[PDB]
Amino acid sequence: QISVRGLAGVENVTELKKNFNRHLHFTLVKDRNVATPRDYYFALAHTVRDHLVGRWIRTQQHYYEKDPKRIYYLSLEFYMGRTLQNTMVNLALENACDEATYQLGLDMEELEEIEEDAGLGNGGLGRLAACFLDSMATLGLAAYGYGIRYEFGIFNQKICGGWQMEEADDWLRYGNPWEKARPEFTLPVHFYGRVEHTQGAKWVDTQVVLAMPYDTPVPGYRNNVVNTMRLWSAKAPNGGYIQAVLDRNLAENISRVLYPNDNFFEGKELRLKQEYFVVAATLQDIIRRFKSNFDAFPDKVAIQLNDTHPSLAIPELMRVLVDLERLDWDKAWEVTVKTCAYTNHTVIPEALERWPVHLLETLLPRHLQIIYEINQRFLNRVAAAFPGDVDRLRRMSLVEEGAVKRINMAHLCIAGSHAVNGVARIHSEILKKTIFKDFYELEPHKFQNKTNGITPRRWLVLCNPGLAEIIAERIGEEYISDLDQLRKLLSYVDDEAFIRDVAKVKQENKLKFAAYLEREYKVHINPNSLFDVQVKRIHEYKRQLLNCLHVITLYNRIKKEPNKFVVPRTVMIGGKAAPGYHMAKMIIKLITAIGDVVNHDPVVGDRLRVIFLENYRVSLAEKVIPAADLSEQISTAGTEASGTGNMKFMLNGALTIGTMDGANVEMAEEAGEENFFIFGMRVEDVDRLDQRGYNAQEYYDRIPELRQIIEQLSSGFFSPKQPDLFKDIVNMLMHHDRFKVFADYEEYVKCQERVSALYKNPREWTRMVIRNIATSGKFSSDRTIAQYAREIWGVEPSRQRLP
Amino acid sequence: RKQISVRGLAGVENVTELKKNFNRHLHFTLVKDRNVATPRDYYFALAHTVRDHLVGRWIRTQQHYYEKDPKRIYYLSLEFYMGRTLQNTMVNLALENACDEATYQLGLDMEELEEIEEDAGLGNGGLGRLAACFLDSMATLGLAAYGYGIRYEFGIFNQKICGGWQMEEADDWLRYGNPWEKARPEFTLPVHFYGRVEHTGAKWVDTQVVLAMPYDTPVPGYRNNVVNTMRLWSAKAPNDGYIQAVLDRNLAENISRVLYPNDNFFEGKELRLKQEYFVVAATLQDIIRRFKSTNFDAFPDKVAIQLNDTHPSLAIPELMRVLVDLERLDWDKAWEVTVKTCAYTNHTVIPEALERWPVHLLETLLPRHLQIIYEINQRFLNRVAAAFPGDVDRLRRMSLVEEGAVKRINMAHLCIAGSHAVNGVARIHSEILKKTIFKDFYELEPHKFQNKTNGITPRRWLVLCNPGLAEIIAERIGEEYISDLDQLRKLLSYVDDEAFIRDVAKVKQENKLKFAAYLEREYKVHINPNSLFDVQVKRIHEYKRQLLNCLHVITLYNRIKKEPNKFVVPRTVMIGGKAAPGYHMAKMIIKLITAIGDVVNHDPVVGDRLRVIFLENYRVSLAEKVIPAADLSEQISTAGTEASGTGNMKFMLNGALTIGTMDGANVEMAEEAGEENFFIFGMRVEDVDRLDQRGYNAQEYYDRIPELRQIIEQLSSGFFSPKQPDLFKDIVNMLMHHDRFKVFADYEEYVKCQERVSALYKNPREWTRMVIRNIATSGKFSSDRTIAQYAREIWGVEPSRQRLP
Ligand SMILES: NC(=O)CN1C(=O)[C@@H](NC(=O)C2=CC3=C[C@H](Cl)SC3=N2)Cc2ccccc21
Ligand SMILES: NC(=O)CN1C(=O)[C@@H](NC(=O)C2=CC3=C[C@H](Cl)SC3=N2)Cc2ccccc21
Ligand SMILES: *Cc1c(COP(=O)(O)O)cnc(C)c1O
Ligand SMILES: *Cc1c(COP(=O)(O)O)cnc(C)c1O
Repeated sequence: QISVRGLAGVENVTELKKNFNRHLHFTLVKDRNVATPRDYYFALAHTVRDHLVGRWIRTQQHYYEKDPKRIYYLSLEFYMGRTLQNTMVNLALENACDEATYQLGLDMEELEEIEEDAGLGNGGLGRLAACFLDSMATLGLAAYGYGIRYEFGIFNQKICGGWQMEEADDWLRYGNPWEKARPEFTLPVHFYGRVEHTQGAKWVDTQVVLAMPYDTPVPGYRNNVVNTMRLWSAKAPNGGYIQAVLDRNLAENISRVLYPNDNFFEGKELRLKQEYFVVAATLQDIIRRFKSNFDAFPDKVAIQLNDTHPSLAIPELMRVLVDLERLDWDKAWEVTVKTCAYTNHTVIPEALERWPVHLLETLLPRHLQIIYEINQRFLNRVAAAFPGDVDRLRRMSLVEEGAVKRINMAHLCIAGSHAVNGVARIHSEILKKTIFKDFYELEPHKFQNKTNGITPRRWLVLCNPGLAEIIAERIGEEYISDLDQLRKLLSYVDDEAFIRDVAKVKQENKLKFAAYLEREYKVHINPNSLFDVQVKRIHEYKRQLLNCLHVITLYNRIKKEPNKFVVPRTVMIGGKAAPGYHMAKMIIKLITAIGDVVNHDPVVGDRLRVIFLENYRVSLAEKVIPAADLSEQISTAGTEASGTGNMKFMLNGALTIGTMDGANVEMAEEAGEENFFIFGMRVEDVDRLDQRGYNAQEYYDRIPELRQIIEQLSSGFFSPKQPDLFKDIVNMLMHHDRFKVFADYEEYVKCQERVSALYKNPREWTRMVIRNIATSGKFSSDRTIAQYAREIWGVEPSRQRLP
Repeated sequence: RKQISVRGLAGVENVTELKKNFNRHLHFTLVKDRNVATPRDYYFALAHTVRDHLVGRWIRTQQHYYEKDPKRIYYLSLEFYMGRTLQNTMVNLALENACDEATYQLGLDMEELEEIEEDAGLGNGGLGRLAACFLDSMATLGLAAYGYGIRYEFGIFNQKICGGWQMEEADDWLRYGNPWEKARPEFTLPVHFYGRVEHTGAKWVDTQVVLAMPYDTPVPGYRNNVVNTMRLWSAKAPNDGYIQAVLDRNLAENISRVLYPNDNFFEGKELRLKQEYFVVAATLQDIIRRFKSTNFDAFPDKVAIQLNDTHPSLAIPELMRVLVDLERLDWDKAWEVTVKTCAYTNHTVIPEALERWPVHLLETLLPRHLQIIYEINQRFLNRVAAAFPGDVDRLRRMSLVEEGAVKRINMAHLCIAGSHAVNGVARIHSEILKKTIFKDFYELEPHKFQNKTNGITPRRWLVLCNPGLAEIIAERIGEEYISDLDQLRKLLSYVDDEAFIRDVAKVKQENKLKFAAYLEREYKVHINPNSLFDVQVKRIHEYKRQLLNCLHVITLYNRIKKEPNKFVVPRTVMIGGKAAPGYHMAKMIIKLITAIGDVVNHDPVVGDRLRVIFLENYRVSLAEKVIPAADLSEQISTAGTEASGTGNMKFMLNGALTIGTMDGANVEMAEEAGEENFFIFGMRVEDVDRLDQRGYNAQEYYDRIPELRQIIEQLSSGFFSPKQPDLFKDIVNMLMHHDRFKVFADYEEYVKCQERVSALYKNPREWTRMVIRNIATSGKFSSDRTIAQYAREIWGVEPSRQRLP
């Protein structure tokens, strides 16, 4: 019962027990005779949830009266993970529930493993939305997350014979205690139809899909604040009879499943429908809440667009103000731009949403007309500021010409937003300098940086309570909602006990993850090895492939000199591949196949293990990240906007090996470059290399160890039953590699040698770790959010506790 | 008020605790307060408050069964027409007055709250309401009984009347979340479909799997502390491009999507067949699971499977399949267990009702079951052959296999062969089964054939829907009659009692004002409450003859027009019921009713003397409102078409006199009451099949009955559809030439009989005394008496109304 999980006071513990028993009986209709482990999880979940209620009501009532500006974070994704521990942490209930359950004869962490992940996003962008909700409640902001209640979230990944298999993430199977259906605020959303023009346009003859809101509570850190995440579910409105009833399914498919498209644009109509569906229901809801004139609307409303996915909020808001509220165009436009702000999360051109004009015409005719009008007026502005610059107009247009004419939704976002932010300092500079150069020159004021962050509740206190406690023993608990106070730990770098303690905590965390693997997959790793972890979505740009070349280097090095001591490593790679990304699925197969060889070679044994961590998701991040020694963050310079997994490893006691890319650059600046394992090409070096043309063959012909690996790849060493299985990886690396894996091979491998050298010295490893944890405070999402609040949304955060 | 004796004790301590928990639920369960709670939130808070009182009894009851290990009764039905649960739960736990006082003190009218609840309309009509009455009675009689069926997402369609026509809306009854169900996800089971048969014995492989997830609804008995279970299965795709595959989960899940609105009409849809196997497979796995908590010799001593019609007939081949292929019993042994476990209830004699699945469809969907059926059939027919040697035509007739262009399996024959007992649902029905419909089977196995006359629960169909009637009865004879309905016989000694006569007429009148306030409030339909309420509510079929009621209504109109100054007993004629969505004829009949109303209700000469009104969306909750308001119960099916009926019994119990034919359970109602107390007209069974032998000619009646000939000419000419004058050409043609149900044959006697109805209505003392003579003898038609018979005569269990601790 560590101090940071609070007090287990006698009375409180007794009332919790009574209440657990009450819910098990009345809510779950069980007694001890026939209660399932799931029943006990649900009994605890309800007990804890009861403690949210009064605060939820009191919070929402207090906003209605204080009438503060309201913040609407609009996102296609909210990667929330589990809720039970988080609620307990934020309500200071953890120790008192852990003791209630003990006394009832139960292991509460066993009960916590029963909870399904709320996996309603893909990775970085969606988890960022989740951390943001957390931080906004902690900083007392009148904030709402708005999104889709997908029936199926990010697919569960199963590894079968070394390959990714996808299964439906049926996360709602048993019922969700942490949502509250609000069918009373159900709203109609419109599709197809056509437009008539007269004292204005009227969108008629539409098909209707109902949007039914489900509310989830979002508790702040011990401040008695509970904000709301509102997620919309699709409902049909109210051959022959039977087929008609079954065809209700088609409309309800809109909220069925999360598109597992991570930083890649697919152009599916059903995707477009999802985007409009969230956008229309949400805006109606915002407008209903504002009327409780529209001059004051941007004074009472901020809409933040998480990437371009909710971009139709710009034309939807215009459509509502102009056709329904009957405002004049320019006043409606003025209101829209002051309301709306856009976050860009990637520079990768294949990520960019470019909707076919034909498709928008059919589904959202009135919106397509508004987009053209917006385009017309915006380009008139470009023409006036830069007269006769024809190619600029072409480049900046919301309309892209071609065989298939498209709308570029990023450009629409820029046009319709008073602020455009990137998500780390270098990424935001890249936008001004390159990607959005033209827009920046027209409207330099628009462009901002907001470096990403993570919540220190889920990402420290919850997942690594032991680290949290040894920090709190030295500096108290204030840091948990004011993470810059972590700097105080720098005064402890020569403290013998703190050094011992930091290493003991990592050891216990490593032991813990080892038992997890042993228990759930019958997979044993040795906890007396350096845990080398690369967890994140499988993409070429993230270069799991560069990591693979490293592992094979380590293996071939052992085979060359088998009697030479090497620092034993357990190299763990984890993450999901998009179901239509051939090359990414081939990378998963490669990792397991190296695994198949390295793990069964008797000359290696325990000196090196290579394991693919199945089903990487938020709850698994919570387990592996506190156990990591080395955080792999090796994207090609310029390709990773920010990254947030990087911040998580820093906060939790791993040292980072990485490029100067995304937020890695800021992490290294906070900790000191001396305390970081920076390697490889900078953005300038990649550009110089693109100016001369990248020739992977040059690296192959002069780097002996790289040539050996590639010939093992092509020849069948890592696939003896199917010797040509990796011909596509080899061909891509040698002739079509957008991300220049070979260009960073040498420096990466050398820098890995330094990591190992440092690990042979446990005291200096630990001191360096302390210098990293100590400087991670900047990567709190409370800092990120305060910045958004003060520089974009025009509100002031407060951590002041509610009555 | 209101707070009457039969509704129990509103105790101070109980009322204060109920109000506390209501407010707790409003806050913690519903996340509301008084400022913003909706009238629906208030329904939900009450529903949770009441539901809580079921839990101790439910856990205790099911634990009692596990310890005592009684024979378990599994009532298998594709339908359970349960209606609403909140009032029935309160009635059965003696909580109504306490909750009405609690909600009263909270500033809430409890009746207004009840009216928020959706019907659970998981049935069509008689068959499905019968299953619901039976679950009620089985819990009141302390049987260890489970009803097993499908949780359809969409029950029986909600009917809207638009332009005088039926329109069908999805019955999205789970919209706001169902508090009277408990998901039982640990008991999820896999059901297999398609695949093929392999041989090592036999083995069914390469199947597509659909998960069956159980939802349990509590079934409280009448003040005995017993709470039984209705377990309903929901379809769930298993968890093994990508986007289309996730969406294609919809296909499997469609199995539990929607109740087939076919009322006595076999349509032969593969989707229907999947529903039938879905329930059967999950249920049977569950039964076997619970039994093993393996010697199957005792299996029939611990399990009864009652088949509500043939819809769950696959229960026979499935039990064989599990016992032979999975449990490796030998075939003869498995058969003896099956037969001894199963019993079959037939609900109608109409040939189009009958399920005959094509062999091609069973082959593909259920290949092992078709083999097991052909093997079942072979040994049945070897027995038939050994009993009646040389009778080749009798082999053809009794075969499970029907020959033809399209080869089919007769599921009724399957049911007879595989059941130790086969029953009809009213005396005259069970005899028509032995003497004709299943004549050959009755000759082979006379021991098998029984009667079980239908019943209705007097909880929902008296105490719930007509508390005033239950109260004036209780004042005279006490409250024991609620679960021992034959005690209503004591009221016969009150047929001359002036205060009882007065009281019965007072309750009827009060129920009439009530129902007229309902039409005024919910629609804007005006009806005169000092008119005779003439009510025909039931599913719309040619065989019920809403059309013969129609000819009578027009006769009355035309009688008034001929003699406008002649007094006539004022009437509000009400017809209600749903048409099957592709039955063109039943839809046309609904339209004709509204059109007759459009003329009659608008003719200034008529006004309040005769109104013709179509009751929209007839369903269990409407029946509870209108049946207590009825003065005359129309039960006019053609002789030998209506197996039993149960609405008939409802009207009898609630104080309506009955005009009907000597068909189904009408025969027994007139015999319990005395036929002098019963408005009987028309052809008997003899007279129908007598008339089928000589050939029925409807033109012969028309040529001789001038008032009938004026009606038909109003129809054809367009008097009742001046805008579309030939709108009703189809109905005239059918009546003139293609009437299977002999509408003109009974018209003369029906109209005459109706004159006796009116003549008696003009004598309210004697109207009322006849009513008393009817309520007093309604006892036989309690489903308590029905279930007692099923238990002793079929299941081998003794019922008990002893109270559980
Ligand atoms: N919301 C509805 O419209 C009505 N309703 C419920 O609210 C449902 N309560 C919840 O879901 C629920 C209460 C909560 C407190 C939280 Cl802090 S989170 C959360 N969720 C119970 C229920 C049971 C059966 C039918 C309906 C309902
Ligand atoms: N479905 C489960 O296994 C767990 N679970 C529930 O069963 C749900 N209680 C009921 O449905 C429920 C309790 C009842 C008493 C009755 Cl007498 S009837 C009835 N029904 C509360 C809940 C809330 C949120 C998530 C899950 C759940
Ligand atoms: C934080 C996180 C991410 C993002 O990690 P990156 O390394 O920045 O790509 C993706 N998935 C999960 C489950 C995470 O927790
Ligand atoms: C009782 C009942 C029936 C059966 O009525 P019959 O007249 O016997 O066909 C049909 N529907 C409902 C709603 C009923 O309650």
